[PDB]
Amino acid sequence: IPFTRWPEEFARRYREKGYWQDLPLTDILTRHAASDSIAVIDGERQLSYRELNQAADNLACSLRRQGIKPGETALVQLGNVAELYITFFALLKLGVAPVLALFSHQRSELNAYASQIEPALLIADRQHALFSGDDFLNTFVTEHSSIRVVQLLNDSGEHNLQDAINHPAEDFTATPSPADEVAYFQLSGGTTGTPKLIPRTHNDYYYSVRRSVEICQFTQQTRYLCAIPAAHGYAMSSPGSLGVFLAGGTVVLAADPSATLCFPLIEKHQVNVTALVPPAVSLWLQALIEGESRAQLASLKLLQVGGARLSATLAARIPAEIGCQLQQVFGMAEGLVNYTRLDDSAEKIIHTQGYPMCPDDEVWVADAEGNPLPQGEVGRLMTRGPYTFRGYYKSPQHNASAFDANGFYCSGDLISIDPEGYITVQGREKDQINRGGEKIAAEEIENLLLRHPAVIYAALVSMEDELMGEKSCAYLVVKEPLRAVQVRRFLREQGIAEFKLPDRVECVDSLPLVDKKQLRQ
Ligand SMILES: N#Cc1cccc(C(=O)NS(=O)(=O)OC[C@H]2O[C@@H](n3cnc4c(N)ncnc43)[C@H](O)[C@@H]2O)c1
Repeated sequence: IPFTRWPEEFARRYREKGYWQDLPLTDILTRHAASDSIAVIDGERQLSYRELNQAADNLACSLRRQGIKPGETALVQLGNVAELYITFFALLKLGVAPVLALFSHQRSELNAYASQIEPALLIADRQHALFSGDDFLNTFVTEHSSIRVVQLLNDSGEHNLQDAINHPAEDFTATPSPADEVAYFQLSGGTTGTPKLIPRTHNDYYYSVRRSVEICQFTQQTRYLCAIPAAHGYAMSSPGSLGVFLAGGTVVLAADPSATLCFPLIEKHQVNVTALVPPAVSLWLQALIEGESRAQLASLKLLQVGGARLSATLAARIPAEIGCQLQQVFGMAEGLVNYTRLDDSAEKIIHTQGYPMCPDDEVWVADAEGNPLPQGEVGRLMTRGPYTFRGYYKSPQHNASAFDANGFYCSGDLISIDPEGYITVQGREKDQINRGGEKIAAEEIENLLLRHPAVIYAALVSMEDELMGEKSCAYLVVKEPLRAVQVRRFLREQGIAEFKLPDRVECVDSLPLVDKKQLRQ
């Protein structure tokens, strides 16, 4: 599986400092293989570590019997269900590298992922609108003929994922890829018209999980609510569910971040940490204002907020109105995660996005032509380190743009750094809408819009929104009358996730040639 390696002097240093341990990610689970403490709670279901590891082995073995092999790829689409984790570990034990699509993703996104990775295996959920029947499956499996095996959650037919999980593995031995090779693919936010995949090696991903565990002080006492989409990296690894498993704690799954679902799960299971994006935080606080008892949240000790910038106003209200500590998390799937620390001053927790997890994360701020700027100045985030990738999968053209000559990645973010060394996020250069933490590549949607018979020119831009931070607005130059609902129905036909439909559509008599900077004025 081809990916961009670190230069040999970097690998060598990162091993010498102990960052790269050359253990597979399977070891996060197998170190607890003999434990009957609870690893996952999913509704009424409670899975121990012993059971979780046995389930992954059963699934792996079963897939192996069906002919799936090490070095192959898989496409997986599961939401906040225990079978996400079983599946992730089963594929790791086989040496098969998955993309974990979010439940919300639709035809265009799944098609794009499958086209790039040519998966031998598809795992999905009949609860998803695409997979309740067999029509789409038929089309999908025809247009991506690399697929040999299909397993489905909530199926009772011959493709029942549960039959595999429940089938005791006879004589199974795990064959994870080497630790310095690819374990799985993460998804980028998106800055371009086609999705970009981020190869993650065992060494590099395990380090980001293990170091996050130290910073967040997770142990067997950790009871972690995973309520945002579980397969996103913030939920998975910062420290996320994998950090919880590493530390032997418990992950409580919720279908979404609503107060209605989560206030009860927090009280019931005595959750002590969770992870939110800013709007979820406002909604929780407003739920408390509307009368939910604050006592349902007593057990909560740490709340992480990330994905988009938390305002200081909103941040301050957390210890006050909820009574736990805040941790700001400013991370990206490409690598680099900055944390405020548990012993930081209130000033740093409230006003900054923290600093890098690793002492050898190298972060500098560039001006427009690639030159360093002194501290305090606002500029482009440039970075490299032991868990930051060196290239998107099979994307030479785009890789040429995304990295400088020395291997620094440019995250498309504008930042400034404190005298004390802390990062504040000040704006953005990449052509991307951050809608309450979820990422929308404007060019992707603009390309889809131009496919409309009536649309001559298309621009997608973010607009301030109090709750969501940013909402999306499509500016169109049209041949003919065109209402928002027509655009939205059309896009939905193309098959994209709901969160990517424009919140707002305006037909305009003209647009500048599209010069978005000028449009903002
Ligand atoms: N592995 C991982 C991980 C951990 C926490 C958050 C994220 C994340 O949001 N990743 S992303 O791949 O969906 O996109 C990252 C982009 O989110 C933005 N971001 C993210 N956290 C902030 C922030 N705290 N303030 C302001 N902008 C932010 C920033 O633009 C960054 O480049 C990923």
